[PDB]
Amino acid sequence: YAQALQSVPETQVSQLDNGVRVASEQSSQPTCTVGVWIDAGSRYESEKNNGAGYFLEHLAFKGTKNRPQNALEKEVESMGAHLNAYSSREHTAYYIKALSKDVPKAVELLADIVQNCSLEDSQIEKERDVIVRELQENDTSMREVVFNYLHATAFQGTGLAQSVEGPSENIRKLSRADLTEYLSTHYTAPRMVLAAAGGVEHQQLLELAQKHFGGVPFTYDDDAVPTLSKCRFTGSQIRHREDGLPLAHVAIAVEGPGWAHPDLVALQVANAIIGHYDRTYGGGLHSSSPLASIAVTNKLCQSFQTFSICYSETGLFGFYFVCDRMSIDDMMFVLQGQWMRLCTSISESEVLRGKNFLRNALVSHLDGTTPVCEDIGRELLTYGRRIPLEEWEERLAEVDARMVREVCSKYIYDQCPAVAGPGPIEQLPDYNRIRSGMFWLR
Amino acid sequence: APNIRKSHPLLKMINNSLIDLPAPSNISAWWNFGSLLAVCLMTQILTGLLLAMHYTADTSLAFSSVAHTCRNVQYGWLIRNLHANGASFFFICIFLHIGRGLYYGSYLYKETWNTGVILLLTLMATAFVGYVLPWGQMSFWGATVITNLFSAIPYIGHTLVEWAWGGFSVDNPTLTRFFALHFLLPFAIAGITIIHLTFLHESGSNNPLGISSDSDKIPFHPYYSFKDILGLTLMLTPFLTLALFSPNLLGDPENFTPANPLVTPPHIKPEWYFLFAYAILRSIPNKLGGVLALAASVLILFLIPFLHKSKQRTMTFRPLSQTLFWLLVANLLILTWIGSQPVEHPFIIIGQMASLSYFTILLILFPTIGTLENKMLNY
Amino acid sequence: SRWLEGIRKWYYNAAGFNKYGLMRDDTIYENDDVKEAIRRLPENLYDDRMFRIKRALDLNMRQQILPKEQWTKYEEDVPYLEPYLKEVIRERKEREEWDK
Amino acid sequence: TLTARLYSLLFRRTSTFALTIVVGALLFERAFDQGADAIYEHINEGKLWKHIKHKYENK
Ligand code: HEM
Ligand code: HEM
Ligand SMILES: CCCCC[C@H]1C(=O)O[C@@H](C)[C@H](NC(=O)c2cccc(NC=O)c2O)C(=O)O[C@H](C)[C@@H]1OC(=O)CC(C)C
Repeated sequence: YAQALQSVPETQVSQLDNGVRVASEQSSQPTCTVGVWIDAGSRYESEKNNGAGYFLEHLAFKGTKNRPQNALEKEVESMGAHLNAYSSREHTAYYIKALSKDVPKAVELLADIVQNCSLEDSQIEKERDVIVRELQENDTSMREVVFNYLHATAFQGTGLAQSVEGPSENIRKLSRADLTEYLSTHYTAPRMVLAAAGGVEHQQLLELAQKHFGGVPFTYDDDAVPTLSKCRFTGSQIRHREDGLPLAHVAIAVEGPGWAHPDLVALQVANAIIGHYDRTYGGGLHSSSPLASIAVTNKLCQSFQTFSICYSETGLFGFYFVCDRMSIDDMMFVLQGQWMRLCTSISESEVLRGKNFLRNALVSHLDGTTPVCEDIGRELLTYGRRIPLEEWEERLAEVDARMVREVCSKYIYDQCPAVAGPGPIEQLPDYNRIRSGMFWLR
Repeated sequence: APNIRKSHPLLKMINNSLIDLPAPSNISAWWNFGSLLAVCLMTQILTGLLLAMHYTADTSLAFSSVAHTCRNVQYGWLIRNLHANGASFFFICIFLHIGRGLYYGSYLYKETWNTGVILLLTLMATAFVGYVLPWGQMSFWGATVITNLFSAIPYIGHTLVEWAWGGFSVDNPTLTRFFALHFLLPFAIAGITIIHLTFLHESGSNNPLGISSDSDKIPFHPYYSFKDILGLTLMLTPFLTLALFSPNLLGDPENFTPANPLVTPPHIKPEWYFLFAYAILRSIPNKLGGVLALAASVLILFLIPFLHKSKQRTMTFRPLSQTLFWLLVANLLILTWIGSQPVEHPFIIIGQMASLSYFTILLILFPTIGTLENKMLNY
Repeated sequence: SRWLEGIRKWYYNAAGFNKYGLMRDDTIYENDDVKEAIRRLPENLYDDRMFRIKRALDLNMRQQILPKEQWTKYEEDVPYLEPYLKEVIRERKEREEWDK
Repeated sequence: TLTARLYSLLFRRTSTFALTIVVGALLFERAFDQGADAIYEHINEGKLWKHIKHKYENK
C-alpha cells in the first residue's frame, strides 16, 4: 500500500519565461484530459463588473476568430474530445479530454480560447437571454441558493459575497467590451496553469504550450499577480422564508483558514467524523457520525453535508441540511451540538476512522484523468505546487484526537457563525440561540 | 427526543414557559409588569413566611411580637421593611399591569384577564389581612370597617360578619383567624397565577400593536428572560430604596400606636393602594350604596371586556379613546388624592364627581368613543 | 358644515397607523369574521399584508417608525379586506337568521 | 491586551469563566465593602460609636 503511494508517478512542472506553469502526470492511459486553470473568478469582479467571468465561460466555446463557431465545435466534436469547464469565485478552468494523441491539437485549441474568443456581438446578445434564463433555473435549486445567500451574508460587503453568476441587471447590460475588459485583464499566463493527465510525455506538452502560448511579458506588472482584497467575515444570518416550499434548507458556518493553512488537514478530518447523511443510505446504525445516526433515529433531515469550502486567504467551514418544515430545530440542535462534542470530547477511535475515510476520498478524489488534472490544475494555483497522495497521507496520517479538538475548537468554539436558510423555517430559533449553541456548557 | 429540554415531563414545562416560548418581538416594559408581579408574590411569600417565623398572633402579644421581630431578630427589621413595601411594589405593579392590559385590550384574552381580576381581588384581600396582624390602631380599625363592610349584604350580613371575624367584635379570635388566612391566601394567589398563565399561553402574549404577531415572534428565552432580569433590577431599586432609606414613607405612622378598641384615630386614612375605591365608598352616603359603589368600583374590571367596541384591539391608533384613557388614569389618581382628604366641600363634591366620571368613563364614554372612532374609518 | 370627509381624514392621520405604513384593514383586530375574511384573501394581498404587518412589528419593536415619505396617504389607503369581510358577515347573519 | 487576554484565558471555557466569577466575587466583596464602609463612615465623622467609643477609649 504505502508502497503503492510511493510508486505513484511524480508530477512534472515547469513554467515559461512567459509565466504559465506547465505541469501534469503520466500513466499508460490512451486517453487523457488537459486544461488551463485561470486564477479568475467572480471575486475578481466589480459592482458593475460582476457576471463577466460567467457570461464569458458561456462564449468561451462558441468560437474564436481563427476558427469561428461551426468549425471549433466541428473540430472538437469530429475528434471526439470533450471540452468542458467552469468558473467559481476564485477559480476558473477549461479542460478537454482526448486520446493523448491530440496533446498538441487540444493544447492549441485551449490557447485559442483563453486568448481569442469570437465574442460575436451577435452571439452575446443571445447568450445574454440564455443566462438570464439559465439563471432563473439556478434559482429554484434551493440546494444552491442557500449557499450563495450563505456567502452573501457570511462575507457580506466584500467580493466573495457576489455570486459567481452575477445580478440580472449586469447580465442584462454587459457590453461586448466589458467581457473583453475581463479577458485581457485576468486571462494571463502567470495566473494560468496548463495541466494534464493520461499518457502524455511532459516535454511534448511543454513544447506545444511553449509553442501555442507565445505570450510575451514586457513590464514588471505583466509578470506580477495581484493579491486580493481581504474579505471580512461577518457572523450573521440571512433568512429567505417561504412556507410555500416543500422544505427548508439551513447552512451555518465559521470562517475558514485558507488553502495555505496546514490545519485544513486536521480540519478536513473533522468533517470526516460527522460526514453526511441522505435518506437513501442504509444506516440508522451508521458509523460514529451520530449526526447521521441521530438523523435517522429521530428522522431529523432529508440530507445533511459537512463542508470546508476554502479559498485563497479565507474559508467557510460549516454544515448544510435539508429538513421538513417541522424537524428543523431538533436537527440544528443535534447537529450544532456535534460540532461541540467534536471539539470538546472527540476520541481517538473516532479520528482513526475519520482519517481512513478521508484517505478513501483522498484517493478517489483522483479517479481518472479529468479529476487528476483538476488537482494539478488546482494544487499549483492555490497551494503553489502539487501535493502528492504520499504527502496528503502523512499530513492527515498524523492527526490525533487531541489535534482535532485543538483545531475545531480553534475555529468553532464561541465563534459567531453565519447561518442561511430559505424555506418554511418558522421553526428555526433566532440567532442568539443558535449562537449560544457554539459554546458547550462544559 | 435527544432534546431532553422537551422530553422531560417537568423539565419541558420550563423549556416551554421560559425558553422556547413564542413571544411577540415588539413588547414594551408594560409587559414586564407580571413577571414583576411574580417577584412580588415571591418577595412577599418569602419575606412573610420568614416574618411569620416570629409573629405571635394574639392580641396581647401580636403588636409587640412584630416590634420584637424587628428590634430583636437579626435583619428582622429589614425583613419587615421589605415586606410592607413589597405590598406596595406589589400593588404598584398590579395597578400598572392592569393599566397596560386595559390599554391594549389584553382584556380580550378574557379568561387570562378574568383570572387576573381574581388575583387583584385576592391580592387586595390578602393585603387587608396581614395589615391587621401587627395590630396597630390602623390594623384594628381597618379590621372593623372592611369586615363590617359586609354588614350591607342583607340577611346573611350581620351574621356573616359575626363570623367573618371571631365572635361579636374584632377581638383576638378575628386576629388569629386572620393570620391564618394571610398565611394561607398568598399561596392561593400563587396557584391562580399558574391558572392565569395557563390561560394565557393558550393564546400567545398580546403585543402593543394589537395585530397578529405570528409574523414575527421571538423565543422567550434569549430575549425576554434578560428583559425580565433587567426590569427586575429596575423596579427593584425603588422598592429597595424605600425599604432602606424611607421605609415608612408609604406607611401611615398612626399604625405605630398599638390598637385601642375604644378610640378610632381622628384621621383614619386607609392604605394608599386602597384610597380610590375608598373615596368612591364615602361619597355615596348610604351604607349599602357606599358599599355597592365600592363593590363595583373594583368588580367592574370584569366588564371591561364587554365594554370593548373598537374594531382594533389596543388603542394606539385610537387617539380619541386614548386621551379618554388618561382621563381615566388621572381620574383615578384624583379619586386617590380625594381619598387621602378629609370630608369638606372643597373635596367631597370633587369626590363624588370623579367618583362618577370613573364609572361613566368606563361604562359609557369608552364604548361610545369606541364605536365612534370606528365610524371615523367607515366601520 | 363640517365634512365627515374632512373629519375621517383627521382621524386617519390622527390614528397614525399609517406612520408604521400599514393600511386600515391591516389593523382591525382579528376576530372570527376577519379571520375567515382574511382566509379568503387572494394570495397576492395576503403576503402583501403579512410583510406590512411584520414590517410594522419590526418597526414597533425598534420603537422607530417609517420615513415621512413611506407613510401611506389617506386617499391611497386600500380597503383590501372590507369587501370580503362584509360578505362574510352577511353570510353569517344569513345563517344565524335561518337557524331560527 | 487585557480584553483579549481575558476572553481567551477567562471567558472562553465555560469552565473557567465561572471560576473567575467566584474568585472575582471574593475580591469584589472584600474591596466593595472596605470601600463602602469607608465612604460611609467618612461621611459621618465623629458621629459613630466607633468615633465616640473613645470618650471611654480616647479621641
Ligand atoms: C401576597 C402577598 C402578601 C401581602 C399582600 C402581604 C401583605 C402584608 C401586609 C401589608 C402586612 C402588614 C405589614 C405592615 O405592618 O406594614 C403583612 C404582614 C405580615 N405578613 Fe404579609 N403579606 C403577604 C404575604 C405574606 C406571606 C406569604 C406570609 C407568610 C405566610 C406573610 C406573613 C406576614 C406576617 C408575619 C405579617 C406580620 C408582621 C408585619 O406586620 O409585618 N405575609 N403582610
Ligand atoms: C397575580 C399577579 C399577577 C401576575 C403575577 C400576573 C402575571 C401575568 C403575566 C406575566 C403575564 C404575561 C404578559 C405580561 O407580563 O403582561 C400576564 C398577562 C396578563 N395578565 Fe396578569 N398577572 C397578574 C395579575 C393580573 C391582574 C390583577 C390582571 C387583571 C386585570 C391581569 C391581567 C393580565 C392580562 C390581561 C394579561 C394578558 C395580555 C397581555 O399579556 O398582553 N394579570 N399576567
Ligand atoms: C420553577 C419555576 C417555574 C417558572 C414559573 C413562572 C414563569 O411563568 O415565568 C414567567 C414566564 C412569567 N412571566 C412570563 O412568562 C412573561 C410572559 C410575557 C412577557 C414577559 N416579559 C415581559 O417583557 C414575561 O416575563 C412570570 O409572571 O412568572 C410566572 C407567573 C411563573 O411563576 C409564578 O407562578 C410563581 C408564583 C406562583 C409563586
